[PDB]
Amino acid sequence: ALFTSLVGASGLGFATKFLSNKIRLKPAGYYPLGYVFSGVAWAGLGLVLHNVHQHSLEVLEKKK
Amino acid sequence: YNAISLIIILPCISWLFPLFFGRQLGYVFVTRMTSTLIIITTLITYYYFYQLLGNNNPINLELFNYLNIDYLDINYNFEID
Amino acid sequence: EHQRPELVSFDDINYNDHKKVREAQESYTREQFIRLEALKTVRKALEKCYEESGPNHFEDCKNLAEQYLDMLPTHRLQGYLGYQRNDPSK
Amino acid sequence: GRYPFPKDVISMTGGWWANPSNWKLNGLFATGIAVGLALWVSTATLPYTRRREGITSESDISKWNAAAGVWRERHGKISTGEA
Amino acid sequence: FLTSILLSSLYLFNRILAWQGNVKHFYLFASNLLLLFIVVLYINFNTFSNSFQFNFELFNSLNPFGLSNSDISNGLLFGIDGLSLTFILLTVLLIPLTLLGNWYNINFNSNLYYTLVLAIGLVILLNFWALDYISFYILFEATLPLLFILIHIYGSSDSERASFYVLMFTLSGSLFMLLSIVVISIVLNTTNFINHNLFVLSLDLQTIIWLGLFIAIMVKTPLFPIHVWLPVVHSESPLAGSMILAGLILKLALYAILRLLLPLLCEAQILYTPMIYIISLLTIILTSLATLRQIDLKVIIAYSSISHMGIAILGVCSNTSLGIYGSIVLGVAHGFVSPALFLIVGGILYDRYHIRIVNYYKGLTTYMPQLATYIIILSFANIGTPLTGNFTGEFLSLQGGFIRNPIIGGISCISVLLAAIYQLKLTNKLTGGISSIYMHRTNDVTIREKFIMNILIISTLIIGICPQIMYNLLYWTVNNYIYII
Amino acid sequence: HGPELTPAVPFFQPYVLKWAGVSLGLVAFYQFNSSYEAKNGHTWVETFFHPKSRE
Amino acid sequence: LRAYNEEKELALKQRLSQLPPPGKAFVTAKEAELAELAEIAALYKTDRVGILDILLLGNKHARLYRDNTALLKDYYYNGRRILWEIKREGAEKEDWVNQMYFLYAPSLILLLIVMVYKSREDITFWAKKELDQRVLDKHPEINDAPENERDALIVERIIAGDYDKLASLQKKAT
Amino acid sequence: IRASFDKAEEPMLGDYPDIDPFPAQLKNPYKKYDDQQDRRNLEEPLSVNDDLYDMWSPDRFTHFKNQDALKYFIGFLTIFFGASYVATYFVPEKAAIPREFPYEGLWKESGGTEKSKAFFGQRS
Ligand SMILES: CCCCCCCCCCCCCCCCCC(=O)OC[C@H](COP(=O)(O)OCCN)OC(=O)CCCCCCCCCCCCCCCCC
Ligand SMILES: CCCCCCCCCCCC(=O)OC[C@H](COP(=O)(O)OCC[N+](C)(C)C)OC(=O)CCCCCCCCCCC
Repeated sequence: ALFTSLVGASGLGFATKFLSNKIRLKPAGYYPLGYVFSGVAWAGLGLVLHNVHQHSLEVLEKKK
Repeated sequence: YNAISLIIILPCISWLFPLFFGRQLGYVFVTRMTSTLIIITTLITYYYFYQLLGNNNPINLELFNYLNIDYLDINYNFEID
Repeated sequence: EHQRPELVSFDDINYNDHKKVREAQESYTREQFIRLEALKTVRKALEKCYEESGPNHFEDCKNLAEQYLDMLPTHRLQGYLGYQRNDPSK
Repeated sequence: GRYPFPKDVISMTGGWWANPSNWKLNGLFATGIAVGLALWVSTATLPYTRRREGITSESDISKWNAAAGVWRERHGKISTGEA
Repeated sequence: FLTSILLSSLYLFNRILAWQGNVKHFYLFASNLLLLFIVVLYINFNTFSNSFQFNFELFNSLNPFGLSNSDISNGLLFGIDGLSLTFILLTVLLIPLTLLGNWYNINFNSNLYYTLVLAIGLVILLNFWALDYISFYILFEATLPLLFILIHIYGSSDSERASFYVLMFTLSGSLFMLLSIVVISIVLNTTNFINHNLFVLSLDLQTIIWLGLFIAIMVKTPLFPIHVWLPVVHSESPLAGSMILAGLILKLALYAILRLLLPLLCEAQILYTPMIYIISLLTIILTSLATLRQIDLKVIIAYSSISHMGIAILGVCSNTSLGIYGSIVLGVAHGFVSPALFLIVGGILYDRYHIRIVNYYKGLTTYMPQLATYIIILSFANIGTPLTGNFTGEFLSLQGGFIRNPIIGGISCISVLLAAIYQLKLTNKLTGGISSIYMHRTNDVTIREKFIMNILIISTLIIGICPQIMYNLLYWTVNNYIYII
Repeated sequence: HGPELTPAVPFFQPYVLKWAGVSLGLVAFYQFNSSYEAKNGHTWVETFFHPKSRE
Repeated sequence: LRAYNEEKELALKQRLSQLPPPGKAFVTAKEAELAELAEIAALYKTDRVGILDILLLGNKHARLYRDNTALLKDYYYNGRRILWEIKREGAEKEDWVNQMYFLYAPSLILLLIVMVYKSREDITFWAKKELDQRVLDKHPEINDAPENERDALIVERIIAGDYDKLASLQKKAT
Repeated sequence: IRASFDKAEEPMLGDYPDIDPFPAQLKNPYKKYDDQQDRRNLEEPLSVNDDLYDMWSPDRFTHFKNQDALKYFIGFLTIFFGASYVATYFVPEKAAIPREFPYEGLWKESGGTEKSKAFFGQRS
């Protein structure tokens, strides 16, 4: 599914925003808009990776 | 009234109750109670010996399964030979 | 309900299908259990013989005792693996 | 010997010279529970009792010996004694 | 729906951390919810089917985040039979008890400790679900860093060397396990707990493959050549680390020898059971003998766990239905009764006096009568004194080991004697005598300690009075691994 | 006279109530299922046993 | 579903501002200063918060409350160790007994009951019923015998015959 | 020091005082110790293999030397079994024959069939 891939990659973006907050000795929700910034960026990487795997499967089935 | 069962159950009562209720009943009660119950047990087994002198027909009681594995069953079975 | 699933062997089937292999597995297993309760039936019959017989149990159920002690090395759980990994007559 | 003991500590089997004031009163409860448990175990294990002899007919064991001879004829199984 | 459950739950967790400093209430709550969930799964479990009932795939290519409905499967499989679910029930009723076991002694950095303990419990929970060799192996060594951090930060004087040994010996055996797993995955091109009895390898390829898996099992159910990290990783761990270790890791390797070796190494296994019997008799006798001269108190229970696992291995390697069943009963009953002993030595005895040497402890009955009651009841439950589940496991495993080889069964039957010598030698020293002049009098055993003890004693007594209560899970898997042609 | 006394203790301690109540409830429930089996041909708890069929 | 007062809590915090540390507030081996601390213990004990404010409130209210309950818990338990404080009775609930007696223990008894009644469903009862069904399959004349004769007639048929079909399965062997 | 295994662990100790091992039972009971039960003063150095010289160790008899006692024990055993075995030669024999049995020695009663009569048979 595409939606589960997007939500999971956004969770990876939330994880990297959280961990970078906590390296800075900040609270968790220090700057809450960086969460949506990081989630949109990592979800875009998930979008790219999903589309490349999709085109790859189509190339593999065109060898029938 | 079951003679084969009272022989088993009355000393178990005579053990489990002095431990669980020793602080609550005390030594002067538990002494007379433990002895009283073993007296009743040994009167029952004299009477059962007197009856088995009548016919040599023993009694067993059966309980639940200990283990049933492939060729091997073990049951809690109790008979007075 | 006492349902009775069908009996499958290891030899007619393709092993690349898993339905039939799993059923042949369970079939051979449950047949060993049927064999086993046959052995247990003869054991309970023998101890009924011994308890009813008293002193002459040597000659009333010589044959029941011989039957129990002949069935005992051969009527147990043996496992499907030993027959499904190896073919005799090959 | 009646040496002093600490009353700090609580054991379930009583402690040193455990003799509560209401041991009559608790003794009536222990009496009731003991006779009720003995009576109830006595009647509960009644149908699980059977005699040793006289359970099954001798017809049964004669024909089971016969069927054991049947199961021994078909496998060609020989005696213990003949070698 | 299922994502909204989780970010509700993550918000639940964040709010209760914001208002309550501790985590332990929520970790207990999640543990008991996990209990109820596994028992609801046991209600819906079909015992009449040999197959794997509750299957799910993670990290498939068509759906990397979530479940998989596909024509092609290259992720990690998960699913259970009765053999898996036995150890899952044993695991899930021990996880709340180890979170409860350190409810008051960890003071400084509590939330880290309880997170590590619950994380180790969850990893070992998922170990029994796994269905690939690589899916088993990934979770099989996810425990090790968490164990390293737990043993190193919390412990006694010597927790550096114990944390190093729990990484070192486990990693060193388990790398050879990875060697054999790689050889299996390049011959078969499949790693799977479903198909893998159908594939037959050559005899000398099997005898090469079997060695690397057996070396890792020798490290982790610690048989005599390397049985040696175990007393130091016990004797210097914190309480929940010791409890989780000796209740679950050793039984996990006991599960791995059934799940990984007996299906596709049958023709190898028959060639090697005399060597396993050498090693298992030789780790019963020599470890049971080396316990008699021990100055420390948790080390005695560590060596006890060695001797009981040595009894269980000649049950699984017996080629008998009785031996397989008795090894499972021994593993489950040992996982009950041994963490209670580690609680006696590490919780009721190390929280009060902070020393573990045997020479300080004498005459514990006269100030602590019910602790002494616990000590003698657990000593006899650990020996092989019947109506306990330990005797059911030891008796059926000794019987299977007598069938497979009667002479090593004859010399393995003396474990009944040898297991009782050191245990009663410790128990009469702890209970008997005038009260110690070194120990000042402390509190008797508290409500939570008595609670943990009562649960771990009832669950041995129920298996000991009726071992049939878990035959409904095992009657397939007791026939599954037998190779008698 | 006789033995010296110690203070009075109530009989029904909390553990007596807890352990007796749980075990008497389990025995009563077992007898209830053996009651229900004779009337309906099946246990009351196997009403709740819903596994999938083997096929 | 429950709510709290915040300036009760800020008055609480500045009440605790002039109080001594808990490492000396009771080390005085009296109620000139030990009668204001048992008030504070009793205020630790009662529930200020309920669950509807936990979710919908922000965070420095939570931090305020958190250090409040930390210092209050400290004043409760150190006074309980050295010495409401000055009483002696047994009705008390520690923090774990809510979800170990009411969630862990009934789930464990549930596990027992599911194991006991799941043990009805096993291969030995089913296999004895299947073997009986097979000899009633082959020889239906046992059908019209009376009830306890039927038992022993089945048993003599079991002794008289295999009734497996195991050699039926090993066709490649034969 | 005194025992052979105590001598065997001599080169492994370093920075350890190397006590003479003395059994804790063979000490005087009437000298007042800190623990009267273990018979030990409060900071007294412990030997290596001290749990072989503790109060909880074996009883360690005082009256015979151990090689003497092994000689006396194996003495009494071979005394009894030697007199037992020589006394079998000086026995008198019986005043009856061993009694015999009807139905050709009850062989049908003792299980048996006619091919199996020597295996399950009596005197006749
Ligand atoms: C950190 C170490 C690194 C290791 C990395 C390895 C992978 C780590 C991934 C971490 C999370 C793994 C657990 C994911 C749980 C997913 C639950 C699940 O898959 O249930 C769905 C499954 C399919 O259900 P279905 O009927 O198809 O419909 C879906 C809607 N329920 O439903 C079923 O068929 C029944 C299955 C029931 C699920 C039981 C799962 C038991 C374990 C749950 C707790 C595990 C927590 C693990 C966290 C620590 C990770 C080690
Ligand atoms: C000396 C040590 C004994 C210890 C006793 C401990 C209490 C157990 C009492 C059960 C007696 C009983 O309920 O038995 C009676 C029944 C019936 O017996 P049946 O013959 O199998 O069925 C009848 C067969 N007909 C039809 C041929 C006659 O049993 C059972 O099948 C139920 C098994 C339940 C066992 C679950 C035990 C769980 C642990 C309980 C303790 C914590």
